[PDB]
Amino acid sequence: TGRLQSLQTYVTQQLIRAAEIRASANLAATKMSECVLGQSKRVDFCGKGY
Amino acid sequence: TGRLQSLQTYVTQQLIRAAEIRASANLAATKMSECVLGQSKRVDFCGKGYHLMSFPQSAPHGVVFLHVTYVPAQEKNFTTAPAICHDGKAHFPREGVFVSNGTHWFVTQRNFYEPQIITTDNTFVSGNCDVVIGIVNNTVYDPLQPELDS
Amino acid sequence: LICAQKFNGLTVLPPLLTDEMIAQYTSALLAGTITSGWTFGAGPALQIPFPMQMAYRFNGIGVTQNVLYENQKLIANQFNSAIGKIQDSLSSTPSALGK
Amino acid sequence: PMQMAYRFNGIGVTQNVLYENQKLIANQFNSAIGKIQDSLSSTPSALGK
Amino acid sequence: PGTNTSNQVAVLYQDVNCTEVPVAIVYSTGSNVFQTRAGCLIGAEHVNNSYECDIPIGAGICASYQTSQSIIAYTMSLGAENSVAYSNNSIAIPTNFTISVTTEILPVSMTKTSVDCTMYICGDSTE
Ligand SMILES: *[C@@H]1O[C@H](CO)[C@@H](O[C@@H]2O[C@H](CO)[C@@H](O)[C@H](O)[C@H]2NC(C)=O)[C@H](O)[C@H]1NC(C)=O
Ligand SMILES: *[C@@H]1O[C@H](CO)[C@@H](O)[C@H](O)[C@H]1NC(C)=O
Ligand SMILES: *[C@@H]1O[C@H](CO)[C@@H](O)[C@H](O)[C@H]1NC(C)=O
Ligand SMILES: *[C@@H]1O[C@H](CO)[C@@H](O)[C@H](O)[C@H]1NC(C)=O
Ligand SMILES: *[C@@H]1O[C@H](CO)[C@@H](O)[C@H](O)[C@H]1NC(C)=O
Ligand SMILES: *[C@@H]1O[C@H](CO)[C@@H](O)[C@H](O)[C@H]1NC(C)=O
Ligand SMILES: *[C@@H]1O[C@H](CO)[C@@H](O)[C@H](O)[C@H]1NC(C)=O
Repeated sequence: TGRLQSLQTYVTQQLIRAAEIRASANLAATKMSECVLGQSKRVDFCGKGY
Repeated sequence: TGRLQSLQTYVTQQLIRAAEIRASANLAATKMSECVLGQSKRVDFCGKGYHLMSFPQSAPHGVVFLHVTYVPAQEKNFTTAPAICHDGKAHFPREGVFVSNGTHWFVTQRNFYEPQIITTDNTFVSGNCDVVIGIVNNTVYDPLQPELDS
Repeated sequence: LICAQKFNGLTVLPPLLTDEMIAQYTSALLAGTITSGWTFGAGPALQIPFPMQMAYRFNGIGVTQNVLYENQKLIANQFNSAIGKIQDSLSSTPSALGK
Repeated sequence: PMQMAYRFNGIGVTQNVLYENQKLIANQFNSAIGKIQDSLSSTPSALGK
Repeated sequence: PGTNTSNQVAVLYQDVNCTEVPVAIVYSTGSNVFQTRAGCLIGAEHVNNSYECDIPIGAGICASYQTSQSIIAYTMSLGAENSVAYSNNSIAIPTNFTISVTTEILPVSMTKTSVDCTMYICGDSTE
């Protein structure tokens, strides 16, 4: 019972961390596709300034 | 105790899945509001390539977008030069890049070959002709003075 | 993490992509960004020089291109010095990769 | 037609292209729609997501 | 591979030295034993050409089913090589276009589920 509880705790924490890393990866993908492959008129996205 | 444990396990998993579906729904909402209701200058967002518009379709627990994109196909070579000197003064193209096929020079837009003759309406001047590399001697026809004899 | 965890069921499946292939992808992206422009992200690519790429990029912030050609030498020196500054700051930073 | 004529103004090609190639563009768009219809009609697993 | 195509299966031992799989080991015979950083692969011959990935394995080794009829493993092909002739006095411009159309699929909502706690945990017992 105790070791099981430890397992679900660890799995839950890993799931959450996977969620944050997925969000960060999506943000990075958008950064790559909007900065590198072009020029983004947005500010504070492709660096500071024009 | 055991069945309870199963309950909070299932509830936690459902909560997480709700989080991912929330993120996906927000992304879809932004896609709908930025593609369909307008035209998005971003790339890799409203389809692959220069985007034109969209069309939504409903589906069980989801939506389907038909991005309509514009993609150039065939390619052609030309000889380029980023400036032109005519009478000791530099010239720069208004909204094209100076290309040529060898004997006559032309200015064109940058996504479809469409040459025109270069006149004052197509160029603007800045300084003299000892400032930058790539200068190519050329002549620019004047569409204003030679026409009026009287 | 050395061997105790590897000897209690805990395994570490290797990543699908090796470092060399990722480096090859980054090299490809750099090659496209340098010799092609933004075209290669939308199908077939176009070859086009570098100075007359920034000459068009400056058209995208609000300054006409004649600035670039009139300050080519200074801008080249500035960009090279900027790259060198990145190299040295990365070379002499204790904790810049917390993220 | 004078909506696409303005939309092409939004990628970097002036509208006179579209009015000079209206017929071809119409045929291409219709064929594209047909291609979507047939590819959707004859795909086993395209809705995994 | 798909049961429709065939029935030939191959086994993979995770991070077990192919030089020590004799300790580990109809498929235990040595027919075509390949070594990857992901482990020891038994039941598939090795091929040297380049193809797109169909079933990932590890360390870039991708396996596929191609015909007499057996399973192959190979180095994953990043793609066809291409080069572009950079030069400072040339320009390459398109002269014809193509209106393509592509489909994007987004989930929106899942099935609105509800659960009865007491019924599911106790049925119809007062105790
Ligand atoms: C480069 O293009 C120009 C523009 O068409 C060509 O100049 C004309 O070419 C046609 C046919 O070759 C002639 O009938 C005209 O007399 C040319 N001059 C003008 C002012 O129209 C030129 O020939 C092309 N050069 C090459 C090498 O293809
Ligand atoms: C275009 O010119 C380049 C040289 O600048 C050459 O390598 C290439 O083959 C040409 N493209 C053709 C002939 O289609
Ligand atoms: C362009 O013509 C001028 C004529 O005054 C000459 O001085 C200059 O050297 C020429 N530049 C060339 C041919 O690149
Ligand atoms: C696998 O066997 C080789 C035999 O040459 C040996 O050098 C290597 O250390 C072994 N790897 C292990 C035991 O992880
Ligand atoms: C594949 O390459 C290896 C590397 O030397 C070689 O030993 C083997 O014979 C090759 N198999 C072929 C060409 O079928
Ligand atoms: C770049 O342009 C210069 C013009 O000054 C020329 O001398 C050089 O050969 C060019 N580089 C090439 C063609 O690779
Ligand atoms: C452009 O592509 C269309 C598509 O088939 C074709 O009908 C037309 O002839 C092409 N124009 C050219 C190659 O100049």
